[PDB]
Amino acid sequence: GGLLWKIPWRMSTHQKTRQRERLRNVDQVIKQLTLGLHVQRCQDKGLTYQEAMESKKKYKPRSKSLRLLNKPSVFPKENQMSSKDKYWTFDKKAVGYRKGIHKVPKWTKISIRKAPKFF
Amino acid sequence: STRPFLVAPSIANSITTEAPAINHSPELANARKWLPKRCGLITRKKGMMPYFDKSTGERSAATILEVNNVEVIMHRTSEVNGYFACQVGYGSRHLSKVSRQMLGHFASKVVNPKEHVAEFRVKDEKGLIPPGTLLKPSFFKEGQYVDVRSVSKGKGFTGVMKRYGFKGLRASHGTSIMHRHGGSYGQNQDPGRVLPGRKMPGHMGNEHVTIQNVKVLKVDDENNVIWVKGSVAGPKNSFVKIQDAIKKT
Amino acid sequence: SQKIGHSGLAFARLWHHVDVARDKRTLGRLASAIAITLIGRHKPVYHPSQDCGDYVVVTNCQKIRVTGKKFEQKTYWSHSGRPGQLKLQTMNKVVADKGFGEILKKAVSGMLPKNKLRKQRLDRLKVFDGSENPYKQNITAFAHEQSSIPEPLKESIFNQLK
Amino acid sequence: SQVGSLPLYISPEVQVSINALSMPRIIRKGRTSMNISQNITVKGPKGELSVEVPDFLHLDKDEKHGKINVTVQNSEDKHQRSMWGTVRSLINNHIIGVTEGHLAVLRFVGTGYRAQLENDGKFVNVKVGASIKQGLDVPEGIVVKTPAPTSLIIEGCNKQQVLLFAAKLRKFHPPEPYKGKGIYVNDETIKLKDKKIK
Amino acid sequence: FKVRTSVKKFCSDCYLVRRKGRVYIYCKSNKKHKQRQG
RNA sequence: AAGCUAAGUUGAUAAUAAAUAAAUAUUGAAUACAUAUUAAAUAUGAAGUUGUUUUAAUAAGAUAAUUAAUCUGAUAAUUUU
RNA sequence: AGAGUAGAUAUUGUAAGCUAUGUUUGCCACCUUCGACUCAACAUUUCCUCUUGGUUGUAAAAGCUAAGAAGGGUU
RNA sequence: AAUAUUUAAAAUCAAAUAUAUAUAUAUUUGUUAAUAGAUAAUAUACGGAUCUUAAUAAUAAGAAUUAUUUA
RNA sequence: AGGUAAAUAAUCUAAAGGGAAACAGCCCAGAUUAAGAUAUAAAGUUCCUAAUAAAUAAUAAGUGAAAUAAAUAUUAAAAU
Ligand SMILES: [Mg+2]
Ligand SMILES: [Mg+2]
Ligand SMILES: [Mg+2]
Ligand SMILES: [Mg+2]
Ligand SMILES: [Mg+2]
Ligand SMILES: [Mg+2]
Ligand SMILES: [Mg+2]
Ligand SMILES: [Mg+2]
Ligand SMILES: [Mg+2]
Ligand SMILES: [Mg+2]
Ligand SMILES: [Mg+2]
Ligand SMILES: [Mg+2]
Ligand SMILES: [Mg+2]
Ligand SMILES: [Mg+2]
Ligand SMILES: [Mg+2]
Ligand SMILES: [Mg+2]
Ligand SMILES: [Mg+2]
Ligand SMILES: [Mg+2]
Ligand SMILES: [Mg+2]
Ligand SMILES: [Mg+2]
Ligand SMILES: [Mg+2]
Repeated sequence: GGLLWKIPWRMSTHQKTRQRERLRNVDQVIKQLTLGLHVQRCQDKGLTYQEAMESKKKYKPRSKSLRLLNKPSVFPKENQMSSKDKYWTFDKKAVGYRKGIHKVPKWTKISIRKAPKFF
Repeated sequence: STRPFLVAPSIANSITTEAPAINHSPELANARKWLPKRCGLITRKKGMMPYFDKSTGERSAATILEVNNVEVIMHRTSEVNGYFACQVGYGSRHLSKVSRQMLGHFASKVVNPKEHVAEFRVKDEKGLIPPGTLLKPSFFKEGQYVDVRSVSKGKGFTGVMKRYGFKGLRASHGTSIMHRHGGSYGQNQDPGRVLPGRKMPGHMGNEHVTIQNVKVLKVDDENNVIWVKGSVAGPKNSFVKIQDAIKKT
Repeated sequence: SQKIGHSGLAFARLWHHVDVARDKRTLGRLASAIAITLIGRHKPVYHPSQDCGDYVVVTNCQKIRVTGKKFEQKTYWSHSGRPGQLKLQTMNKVVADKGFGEILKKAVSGMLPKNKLRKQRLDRLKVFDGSENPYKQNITAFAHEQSSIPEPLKESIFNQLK
Repeated sequence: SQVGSLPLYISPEVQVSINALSMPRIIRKGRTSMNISQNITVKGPKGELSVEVPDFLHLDKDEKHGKINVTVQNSEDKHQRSMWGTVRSLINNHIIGVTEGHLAVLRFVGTGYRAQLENDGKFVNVKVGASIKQGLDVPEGIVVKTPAPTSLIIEGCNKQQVLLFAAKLRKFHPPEPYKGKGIYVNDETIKLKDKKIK
Repeated sequence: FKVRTSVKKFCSDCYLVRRKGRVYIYCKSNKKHKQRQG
């Protein structure tokens, strides 16, 4: 390993802030996707946009992907994840069975929220 | 009659403190030095003669150093110079050779124009001899040790053999033209350069030497000579500074 | 339009004074502040192609503040060039040999940009261990701040020198 | 802590007082800092001694019963309590020194081993075996007399000084494990090894 | 004297010691128990 | 013969002093005891360190003269120190 | 574990474990001269010289083991 | 206080959220630090300077390290 | 093993620019030509160097501060 890839094993405080922001943005995209479906269904029933937003009942999504993406167990929200899962991923060939999240290729884009329960 | 002037409080209200002493200072350096307690003499080496001891018959080489008009010119003190020394002049010289500026300097100190001038550092004021007092061979005592200081003989461009005692290369057994060379001069490409201080051909001589613990074996003023056992660096008619040995007594 | 005018006063090498007895910053943080005023960033008329620095006078350096154990652990290096002649002097040795001003001067020298103006900017920094300096009158003084200074003290500082 | 809590019985002939320093030294450390701005001047018939106690230490006084209590503002801090015990111990030692006087007994066991006082008692010459004159000068505040060449008695108002001087003398020839030979600071003993001479 | 990374107490008379940024052991009963954390 | 040389002659191994590494100690609490302190105070300790001695380099500073018919240098001539 | 008259840790330390160096024999192919003479410079994992700890196995002297130490020397 | 274990949010406890909604169910999150061990050859090598705070006292400094966060 | 052989994805090959001191292959981000007002990505804000103020705990080792070195020993802290 002569070639030097000086990638540190820990993140700076600023990388952590950006990571938390990126997770929140993804959650907000999911939150907005459901909102549109609820509003569109309500308009189909006859309601208007305003009352749809103020409706007490919120129509939950029926698609498999959106239904699971709204489950905290499957896709936890940033305020729900643990600090370890925010910044550390699971690698089975590393001491501690964990490695820095920034070492995952395209970590900024890819989403890894869930780790095995005991790892 | 008060001129305008303004003062900033940043220094008007500042507390007063004395800076601590630092080693990089003439005061501390002077206290650390190893200096003798007596002034010295300027001598001209005239040659060398055998000294036959009349009690045991031992024959020891002795070099004759003459003293001629050795007079103290002026002093140097800690308060104005930072070190304690006695400037000493030797000999006499025609006014046509001495610079006009130097002729005035000698006159100010009421001394003759001098062949040579040198300083002999001392430990403290107690070793300062009054200016204008002539110095004689009797200033040194029989059987005491002194340190001599003179410029060595010139030798010109001298090779590695004569300069550092290199043993050169084999004189036979196939050796090529290079016999009187030092051989290697470095390592292969790791330093990529000849390290500083590498022993190398050059010029030796015309260099200051300090032979220490030279014994005085005859002091006489009727001939104006000083006898010191051994060799004194320099050629015929070379100025030599004699002073009390610091190491031995 | 803003540049037109008398620019002489702007490019004036004022003299600033920092008293380490009163200043509470550490060595490194103080050095950073001194570097900025020597570079000239504090001046709105500053350009990187010009040396707008201002002289800085530091007194009572002996009361410098060094945290941790650096005073006896920090090592200063100086290599002549020949192999095997590396010299490593602790901060304690350096101050005992040269003074506390050299610690500040060394710290500031690193902060200064590695340009041809580094040496000129460093000599503008005058560091004295004690309160006795020849630049007492070379400071920015104002008429409206002489009330606090008593007259007997004022006269001593001005006329009585050396 | 517990040692610092012990009451200190002061006799009428020995007076103990606390004062303040004109030049308070401030020795720096790590996360904790220390300030010394008080002095304790213990005086008694057998001379007087002084101690520079820290600023955070104050002495309670009670004329009745000759009892004085040493207290600290905050006993939770480890540094304060540690200093509290040490100050208690030393002032007690100073008091005991100025009222009775500390004593040290040096004993030489080897053959031809002895101590002789020179320079009118200012110098102690030791003879534990060597070809060079050996000994150290007595310091100020320590009085040394020799009842016999084999033995030696050392006293002074300071317990730390008397024992340090006694220990310094001991370094010339500490006891030998095989045959008891050397200087004994006190009744301390050294276990002798078996005489398995080869 | 024992220079080991593992310093232990054998004699009931050994006492741990903290000096010069190192851990020491001394036993008055027997001198073979002396060790340094090195 | 002079000169150059060592196979020859002379001398030097640079003290005193300061802080120290391993190690040996006093008082002493935190922690009733013990603890040389990775607490406050007090001492020892190496051919090592700082120094010292010696050579080379710059010249802070000092003495003196400052329009010259014997002020300061250089070119030029006879040379070896 | 076991020797060490006794006792694993004065000295010695099976086989297995965790490491450090890149001074030997290897492996990959990114990259196509051993010895002698002369002069050596640097490191310390210290052979001698200096200080020190342990050594029922330090009585003395010689020794064994270990710590600080690269100033000088090492046919 | 002494002694012997582990350093754990699995179980338990606390808190938050989604449903039936004063409660219950379900989901999510929360369980030690320093030192020694520590290692070679041109030159100290976090990129360098340098970074740990202090009342009397400044218009004013007090991590520029580690962990979780805010604007 | 900067080794060898294949499988999936990206980049270099054929890719300017920002960041990782320097860097073909890593994080961003793809150069029509201008300008330079505004958002910005990765990454940063004591000075060199464009940009900062805070909250709660731990560290006293300069550990660490952009390439984490292990078994073990010591000290101390929580829970049973
Ligand atoms: Mg030959
Ligand atoms: Mg030939
Ligand atoms: Mg070649
Ligand atoms: Mg000889
Ligand atoms: Mg006690
Ligand atoms: Mg003891
Ligand atoms: Mg010595
Ligand atoms: Mg057995
Ligand atoms: Mg084995
Ligand atoms: Mg070593
Ligand atoms: Mg012996
Ligand atoms: Mg030396
Ligand atoms: Mg749970
Ligand atoms: Mg290095
Ligand atoms: Mg390959
Ligand atoms: Mg091609
Ligand atoms: Mg590119
Ligand atoms: Mg492409
Ligand atoms: Mg394009
Ligand atoms: Mg570091
Ligand atoms: Mg950087």
